[PDB]
Amino acid sequence: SSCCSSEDRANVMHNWDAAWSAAYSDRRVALAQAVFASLFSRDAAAQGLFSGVSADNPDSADFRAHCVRVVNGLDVAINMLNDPAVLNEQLAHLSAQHQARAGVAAAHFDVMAEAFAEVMPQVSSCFSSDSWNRCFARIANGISAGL
Amino acid sequence: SSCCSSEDRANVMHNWDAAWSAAYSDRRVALAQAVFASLFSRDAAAQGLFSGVSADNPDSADFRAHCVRVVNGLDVAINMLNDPAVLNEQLAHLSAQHQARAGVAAAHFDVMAEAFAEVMPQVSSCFSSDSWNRCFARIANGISAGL
Amino acid sequence: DCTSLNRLLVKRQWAEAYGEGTNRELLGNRIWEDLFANMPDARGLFSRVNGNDIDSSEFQAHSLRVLGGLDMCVASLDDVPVLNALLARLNSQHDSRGIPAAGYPAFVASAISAVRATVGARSFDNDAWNSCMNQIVSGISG
Amino acid sequence: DCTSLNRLLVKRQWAEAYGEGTNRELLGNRIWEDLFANMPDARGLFSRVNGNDIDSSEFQAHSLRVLGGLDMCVASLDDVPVLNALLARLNSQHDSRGIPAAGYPAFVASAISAVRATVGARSFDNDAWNSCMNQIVSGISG
Amino acid sequence: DCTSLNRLLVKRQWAEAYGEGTNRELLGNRIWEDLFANMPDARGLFSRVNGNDIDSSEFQAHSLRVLGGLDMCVASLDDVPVLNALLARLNSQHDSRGIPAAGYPAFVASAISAVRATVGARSFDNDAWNSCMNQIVSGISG
Amino acid sequence: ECCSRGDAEVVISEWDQVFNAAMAGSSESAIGVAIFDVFFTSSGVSPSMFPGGGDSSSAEFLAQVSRVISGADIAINSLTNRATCDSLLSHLNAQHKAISGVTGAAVTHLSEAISSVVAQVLPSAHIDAWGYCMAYIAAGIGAGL
Amino acid sequence: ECCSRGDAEVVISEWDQVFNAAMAGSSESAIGVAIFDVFFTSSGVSPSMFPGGGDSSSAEFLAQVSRVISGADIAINSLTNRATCDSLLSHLNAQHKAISGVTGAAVTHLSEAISSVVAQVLPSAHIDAWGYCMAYIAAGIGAGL
Amino acid sequence: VCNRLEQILVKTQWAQSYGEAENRAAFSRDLFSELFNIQGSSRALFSGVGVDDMNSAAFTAHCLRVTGALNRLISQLDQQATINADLAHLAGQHASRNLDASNFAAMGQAVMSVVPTHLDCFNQHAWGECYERIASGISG
Amino acid sequence: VCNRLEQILVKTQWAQSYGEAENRAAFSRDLFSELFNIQGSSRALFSGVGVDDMNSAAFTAHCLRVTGALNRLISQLDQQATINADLAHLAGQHASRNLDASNFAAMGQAVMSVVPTHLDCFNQHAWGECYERIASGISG
Amino acid sequence: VCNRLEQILVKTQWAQSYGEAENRAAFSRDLFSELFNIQGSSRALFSGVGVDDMNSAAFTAHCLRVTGALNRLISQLDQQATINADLAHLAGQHASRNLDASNFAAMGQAVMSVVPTHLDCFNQHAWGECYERIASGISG
Amino acid sequence: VCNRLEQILVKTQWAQSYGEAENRAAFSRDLFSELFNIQGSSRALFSGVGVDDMNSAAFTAHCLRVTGALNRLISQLDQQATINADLAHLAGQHASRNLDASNFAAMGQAVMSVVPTHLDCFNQHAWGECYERIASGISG
Ligand code: HEM
Ligand code: HEM
Ligand code: HEM
Ligand code: HEM
Ligand code: HEM
Ligand code: HEM
Ligand code: HEM
Ligand code: HEM
Ligand code: HEM
Ligand code: HEM
Ligand code: HEM
Repeated sequence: SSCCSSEDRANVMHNWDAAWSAAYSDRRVALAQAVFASLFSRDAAAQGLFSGVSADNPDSADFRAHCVRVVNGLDVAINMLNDPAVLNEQLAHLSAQHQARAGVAAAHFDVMAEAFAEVMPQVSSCFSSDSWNRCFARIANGISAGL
Repeated sequence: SSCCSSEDRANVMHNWDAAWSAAYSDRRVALAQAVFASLFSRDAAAQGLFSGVSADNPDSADFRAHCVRVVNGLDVAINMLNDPAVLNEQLAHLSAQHQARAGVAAAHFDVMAEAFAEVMPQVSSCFSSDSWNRCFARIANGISAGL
Repeated sequence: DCTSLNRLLVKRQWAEAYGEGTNRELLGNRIWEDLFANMPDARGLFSRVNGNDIDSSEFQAHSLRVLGGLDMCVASLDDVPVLNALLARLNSQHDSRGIPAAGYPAFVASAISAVRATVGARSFDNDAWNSCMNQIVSGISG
Repeated sequence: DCTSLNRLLVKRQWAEAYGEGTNRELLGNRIWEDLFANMPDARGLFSRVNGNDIDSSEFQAHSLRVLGGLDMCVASLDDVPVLNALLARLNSQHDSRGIPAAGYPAFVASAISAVRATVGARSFDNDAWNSCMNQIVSGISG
Repeated sequence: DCTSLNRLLVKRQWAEAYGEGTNRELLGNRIWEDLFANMPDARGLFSRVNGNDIDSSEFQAHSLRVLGGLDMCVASLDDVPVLNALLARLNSQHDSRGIPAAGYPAFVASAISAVRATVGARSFDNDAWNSCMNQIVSGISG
Repeated sequence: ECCSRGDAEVVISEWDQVFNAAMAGSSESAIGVAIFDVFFTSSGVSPSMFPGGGDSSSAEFLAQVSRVISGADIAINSLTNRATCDSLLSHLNAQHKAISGVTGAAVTHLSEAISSVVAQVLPSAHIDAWGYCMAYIAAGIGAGL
Repeated sequence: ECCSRGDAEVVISEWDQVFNAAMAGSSESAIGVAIFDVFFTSSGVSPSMFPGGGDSSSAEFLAQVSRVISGADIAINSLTNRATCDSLLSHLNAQHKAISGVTGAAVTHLSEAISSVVAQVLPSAHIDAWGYCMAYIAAGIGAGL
Repeated sequence: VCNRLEQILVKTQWAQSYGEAENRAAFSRDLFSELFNIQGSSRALFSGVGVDDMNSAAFTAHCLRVTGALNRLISQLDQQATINADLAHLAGQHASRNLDASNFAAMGQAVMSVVPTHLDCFNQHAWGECYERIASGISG
Repeated sequence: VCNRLEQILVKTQWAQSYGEAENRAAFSRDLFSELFNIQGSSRALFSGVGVDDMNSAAFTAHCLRVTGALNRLISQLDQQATINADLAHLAGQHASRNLDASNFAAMGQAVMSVVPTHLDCFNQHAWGECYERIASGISG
Repeated sequence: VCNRLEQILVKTQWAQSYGEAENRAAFSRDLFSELFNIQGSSRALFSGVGVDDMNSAAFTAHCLRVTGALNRLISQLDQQATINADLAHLAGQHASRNLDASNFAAMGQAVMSVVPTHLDCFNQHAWGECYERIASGISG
Repeated sequence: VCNRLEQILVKTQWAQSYGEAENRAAFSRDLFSELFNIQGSSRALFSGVGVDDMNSAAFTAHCLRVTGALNRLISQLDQQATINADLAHLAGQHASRNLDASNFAAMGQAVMSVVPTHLDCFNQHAWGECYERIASGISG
């Protein structure tokens, strides 16, 4: 596996927060919707798992909130990269939540990774793909453990 | 009399704490036992005053605790050297405790001084005898007042 | 009145107080220490996430999940349609857990107090904070 | 469980919080202010050392005698035979003084809170502190 | 005993704690937050100056009027004839307002605590502060 | 990279805060024995394999524990100079190839016991940096095992 | 040394914080009168010995108090230059040799009254430094008395 | 001369100018260096306090007693009865010295020369008034 | 030899002198540079660990194992039974090396040369005692 | 003992370590502080030169005469006949002092403790040789 | 052209590059200096706003109105209907100026030349897209 180094996480946390901060408006929905649009574009079957959130009407309040909720989940984890003991408890939590969702598979996180890898470069003024990829895997691998 | 100057006490407090700190292990007992071994070696009659602490079995938990208790008493006073108003109240306290112990005489503090003067040079990486002697007297003279 | 101007102020100050990385734990600790001090019985509500030791990794993850959800709601204060959907989902994570109604205004007071302590009391707009925080918890409780 | 590893952690953090010179008074003040705020009746127990004015030279000497004894016990946490003898002597300085049993867990909570405030709450091990502090006061009271 | 030496010490430390410009608000906030925390009912006494929001411009002006009057009295502690006249006038601004007698010793304790927090507890002379503050409020109440 | 300069720097600082010569031999043995206890439990390796048989009261076992811990100490302090660290690890590898019964899995278990006990005595430890750097050390010592 | 540079520096700073020309004459007299009250009580010296007879309402006594305090002020501010301070103390010594009734013990009592009142108005005073430096000043003023 | 407001300005500026510790000694030697530079004849008046070497302990001590006296007088400028009594005492000490008006004028000018060089703000009018108040009291 | 008090002085001074991280490597190479400078014949004994280039990874590694061993022995100076067992282990490892008294004396002098140059305080008496305690245990 | 090459190393390191001016006084007091710390009994031998206060002018003067003598001996380490005569003179001065071998050994250890703490490079072997050369000459 | 993600990148980079206060004026004069350097013929178009002295108040004011407009358009890049209306307003203002495609291309290149020199990160693709979005709206 790759390693999300001390330098990697410092870079990822800073740049991610510069885009996701609650201080700004309209950026979260645009970013999160783009991640899901990419995900569905890459894995047609993926959309099926999101029947409970009106995935077929992307601009609904319900789908937008779903996108934002999921991605803020990544925000929460990324910001725990400077306290991994806590991140480990959180990833376990996230893992149990996904294990409880019929159909969610480990391979889906790879496609989700792909989606973030496609979207981040387009919205983050300063973005480093390798640090992102390594730190995203450190997180994703903690969640997908079990599936 | 000598004077325990501002510079003297800063030096004594720093070096003393570097040896006595609660952070380390096994140093307190070794140091305190060496002080008492020196004291008894210098004043054969002195041991008699410590009948209530098993002075004849130096490695007993009881004697070791006695040595540590007495010497921590010096630690407490040395660290009050930057707040003499408090040190004066403490020395008075210590004085009344010793006045209440049959046989304890002023001359005994001189032998105790001698013991610390013999031991400190052997265990304190950086040690200044004159500063120690002057600041120890500032303290000891406050305790032995009355006897 | 959580006005359009109030919402922008709250978003700005919240982001400042919540911050990044471990600074989020500093804000969380101020909130839970205050809440548990004022409402001792509230701690028991968190027995499953080790509420008896707020410094444990388990409670800290819980704390950050809670502040993460608050962050998500605050960030969407100027996007009401989406906010209503977020609050509705949060409500499902709290209903029928026997959480005393009193726990919410208490949490609001602790969160506001913690933000104020973090960003500074001078010129702090308590009307904006209370009114916007109230709109958020009123969708979560009951 | 005050384990061998716990003891070393406590010794290290205690020395950091207690410190040298007047910094010991900073820790003492945090402890007594907290204790007296939580257990008002406790102040009267110290009438002979001017507990009504914790900033007086008289109370400060008392405060430092108390923290000096705690320091002595903490330093010996990894030397149980000697620690037991130190606790036994401390007990003789407290028995039959009419000190309410409740005063001890209160003092433990205040001491721990003060150390935590001094060294930082993040990653603070409350199990180690509570378990080791409890072993110490349990030899002093009763 | 508010002695001639005590008066000079109090004047010096008060000026240090009260300070200039917005630092006066820092001291005021410490006082009102403490007072309202200890005596919740006291807040209602200030409904006309928005006591429910101590950070509002309205309450801050009130707060600074109060500290300004305290400043004026402290500054005149070594000029008793003038001080008595100042206290007499202040009394006219408080009589028949239904202010509970308990509010004054509470305010004294909060003011002293705030000054102590500002200038440092080490060597703080509580006898001088309490005795001089008491001479001042005893002319204002009743 | 895995065990970057940044990871290495914090790991060395934390380790040296826990293990250094100014500390009491009894404290260093307590932490070393704790590491071996966690190692014996996760690895299933027999204590009889070590001199002193894993008896914490045996001066032969405590000295053996001191040697193993010292080996880790030297490797850890050399983490910011990979060429030197690789050489140290290579020497350790050869030594363990010569000891019957040492497996790569076991080496990994002991290296993780080091990380986990450090986190117990120093809860503020940078545990991901520890994992990555101890994984690097374990790979070198257990190469081919 | 007794009244080291370090002791002298803190004593001068604290003294000048209590006594300086920007302060009100009434405040300087209050502190000076307090010192004389403590002096009269510890020394048993008769107030009739001083101009104004110790009456704090007498402008002759307040001016006398101002002179004595000023003498201490000049000596204290010169503590970091011993040659100059010794000279100042010598002049004061001569002046007191010429005043009937001034004893070394009395001089010591007044010097300690200065230290004790300073500690009352400035509780954070470095009292050991004060004792040592005022002892030095007292020895010089009372030499042979 | 030297009213309640001027007293405050002078007390504040003197305290700042004069300073503390060794700065007082340098200030004081400077004052006398200027006095002698302004009025050469005044130097011999100090033959009894080691004036031949102005950096000597003896002369520095004299300078400090003088500025020390100025210091205590200015400290009491706002207490009329007290300063009047202290000025009378000093007049008594200078009575036999055979001094004249020009000596006090030269000292005044020396004060006006040194004090402001250690200040950002100096009010020479208030100082002329208050120095006169003082010199007047000592000249007798 | 090397009493309870001396052990504390030596442990403290060694920890400070030896340092951490790369400083340990520089310190260790310096120790051997001094050893070779003091006793030229000792160099060939290290032909098996790349001594021809003292900055090589191989030689630096050897130097660190040696100072690392000194480090672990000093860490246990206050645990007699433990250090005695560890010294016996080391004696066993040096037994076949054909070393002599002068080699250990030269190493002792190298230690006395390098350690104090990284300290503000050094007690050579305590160090002579404790180094002897250690060398004695290894020479057998 | 103390050959031509070692003499050069020692002369160079002593000159650098000992320094100039007041640094020599601090160095010298430190040397005696270490001597007393290493051998407590030696202190009383100096009762005649104000040893009760090691910062006194009297004791500092004694320390400087001693290190000053070490300085002049090391300056002549490379002139055998000259240093031998100077060492004989010093032996004559120490003859009645009732000193013993341990006193010179303690002084040697004090020198080995202080000198290197003021250097980046120190060769303890060369210093042991040359200190012995000197002590030997003085002990008689 | 200029999608939701690119808008965010451009808004962020413009705000950082353009700065505040007088830095905006320097940036703006630089933009026009580059415009004129890239397309010499464009200069005469500004004869009505004191272009003969580019540091004049008149010309600086013009430059600020232009970059100020770029600023307000980029501020609304994420509000399609609003920016479209504002671009139509600007097209109306430039309609009679007799400008051509090359003028807007030169301005685009001037923007691509100045903006990145005030940044650590610049995405020229996103900027080419969004500048085109803007120029397109103004050229009509
Ligand atoms: C690292 C990336 C991911 C993070 C941080 C994450 C986190 C979350 C969070 C926080 C929620 C909202 C509900 C809750 O509170 O638990 C959620 C729901 C969900 N997630 Fe994920 N997730 C990630 C990736 C994925 C992947 C790869 C899939 C599968 C394609 C997936 C499937 C789902 C589904 C099906 C739901 C439920 C939708 C609903 O609310 O009905 N997640 N996730
Ligand atoms: C400055 C040095 C000294 C300090 C700080 C000191 C302090 C103490 C302290 C803290 C204790 C423990 C009991 C308690 O809580 O009061 C104690 C007990 C005692 N001390 Fe001292 N002491 C000093 C020197 C001496 C000397 C010179 C003697 C006489 C040789 C002496 C005689 C005793 C005796 C007889 C006890 C009681 C032993 C027992 O517990 O039965 N102390 N001292
Ligand atoms: C704006 C305010 C609040 C927000 C946004 C919020 C958010 C959350 C979130 C996101 C979780 C984690 C759910 C999961 O993933 O399992 C949670 C759990 C929980 N919350 Fe809240 N919360 C708020 C206020 C409160 C209050 C005031 C109380 C009680 C007084 C409370 C009690 C709980 C409990 C009992 C849990 C479950 C702990 C567990 O996992 O066992 N919450 N909340
Ligand atoms: C680990 C905890 C504690 C330690 C180590 C400790 C230590 C001490 C020590 C060393 C003294 C000074 C005795 C002397 O020399 O005269 C003392 C006095 C005293 N302690 Fe404790 N103590 C602890 C907790 C408590 C608690 C929890 C209370 C009450 C709630 C308490 C109440 C007192 C009282 C009443 C005195 C006597 C004050 C006086 O001198 O009049 N102590 N303690
Ligand atoms: C040394 C203590 C105090 C001083 C110097 C002080 C001074 C003042 C001053 C100057 C005002 C403004 C009056 C005006 O201009 O209208 C005021 C108002 C007031 N004070 Fe006090 N005060 C003190 C303590 C207290 C306490 C202890 C309480 C109640 C617990 C209190 C209650 C009030 C109230 C009710 C008002 C009127 C607020 C309004 O304008 O409606 N004061 N005080
Ligand atoms: C982090 C991993 C490890 C490190 C740093 C390490 C290091 C060391 C060191 C430095 C020595 C002493 C060599 C000497 O005599 O000079 C040693 C000896 C030894 N090691 Fe390891 N070791 C590790 C893992 C293991 C594991 C996993 C096992 C068992 C399965 C093991 C078994 C042994 C044995 C039995 C000896 C004693 C050899 C003897 O004295 O005859 N080691 N190791
Ligand atoms: C800290 C100790 C003292 C200091 C700094 C001090 C200083 C002074 C100074 C500066 C003067 C004014 C000289 C002048 O006229 O220019 C003075 C006068 C005087 N002092 Fe002292 N003095 C001290 C102690 C004492 C003591 C202890 C006594 C009495 C027992 C005493 C008795 C007098 C008297 C009676 C005068 C008035 C002489 C006169 O005006 O005729 N002094 N002293
Ligand atoms: C106007 C401000 C002046 C003040 C406050 C002042 C103050 C003093 C004081 C305090 C002494 C020391 C008395 C003692 O302790 O023996 C003194 C001495 C003396 N003053 Fe003044 N003086 C002033 C003006 C002058 C002037 C204008 C001159 C002459 C140019 C002068 C000439 C002398 C002389 C000659 C002595 C005696 C020196 C000696 O002892 O030989 N003074 N003055
Ligand atoms: C007194 C302190 C000494 C200590 C603590 C010490 C320590 C060590 C250690 C830990 C090793 C590495 C063993 C291994 O892992 O293979 C070693 C190897 C060695 N030592 Fe020592 N040693 C000391 C003294 C000496 C002396 C005085 C000499 C000769 C001048 C010497 C010559 C050697 C040689 C030649 C090797 C083998 C190098 C090789 O592998 O080719 N040692 N020593
Ligand atoms: C090995 C280096 C030494 C040198 C170069 C040396 C040098 C000197 C010199 C130059 C003097 C001053 C002679 C005079 O002018 O009166 C002196 C005096 C003295 N030396 Fe040494 N010395 C050495 C060793 C020692 C040792 C090892 C001791 C005892 C521990 C010692 C004890 C004394 C004493 C007691 C005096 C007389 C002090 C007095 O006058 O009371 N010396 N030495
Ligand atoms: C594409 C970005 C452009 C923007 C946002 C822009 C903006 C503006 C604005 C805001 C004004 C001032 C209107 C007023 O208040 O009177 C203006 C004037 C003008 N613009 Fe543009 N412009 C752009 C492109 C261009 C280009 C490409 C040229 C020619 C090379 C040009 C030529 C002019 C001229 C000649 C004026 C009138 C100056 C005068 O008043 O004499 N503009 N423009």
